[PDB]
Amino acid sequence: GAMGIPQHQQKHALMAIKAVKRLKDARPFLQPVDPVALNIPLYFNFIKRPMDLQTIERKLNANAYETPEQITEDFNLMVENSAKFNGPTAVITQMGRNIQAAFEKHMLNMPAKD
Repeated sequence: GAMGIPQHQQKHALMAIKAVKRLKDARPFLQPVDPVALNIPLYFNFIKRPMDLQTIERKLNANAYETPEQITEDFNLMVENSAKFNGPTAVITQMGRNIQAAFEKHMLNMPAKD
């Protein structure tokens, strides 16, 4: 329909995800957490709603976000999941905070809808 964010906003967010993916600090966040391959079997006992950068990109490409703020909601979910599972001051979480700060700066430059 016409309820997903329009192309200019979609493309700006896709650019921001591309940019974040060039940060080496994004490496833990590039793909969904696989608790078997990573041997962290309790992951889904703590994490109800997993999120990662590829999933955000896929949702952008599927025109599934209704507002730019919903993209930020998913990004914050991704990093808060790490804070809960790995810990607020764990290396992975702090790498998440670093990419989150960069993402926020790009999201401040989102073009207006109209």
